[PDB]
Amino acid sequence: GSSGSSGQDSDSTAAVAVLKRAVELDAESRYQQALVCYQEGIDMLLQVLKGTKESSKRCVLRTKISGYMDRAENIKKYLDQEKEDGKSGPSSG
Repeated sequence: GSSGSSGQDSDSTAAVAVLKRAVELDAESRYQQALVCYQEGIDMLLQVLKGTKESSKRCVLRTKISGYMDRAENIKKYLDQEKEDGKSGPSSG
């Protein structure tokens, strides 16, 4: 190929991007964003893996998905609590 961000497009691709972006957000402390992103990819990968006979790819994939699921969770689990933690509104929330 050639060093240049122009091409590269596919199904799982979107996941690669979404996933990538997620990481960033995660590093930006924007878990609320890195979460969905992470989920957006996982969901995408899931379908990818589902359609992956490769005994290897599956490993990697399954390793990526899950690897992106744990984080997402930890986040969500932290987001759900961070939500109510808000302790700021008209009444409850």
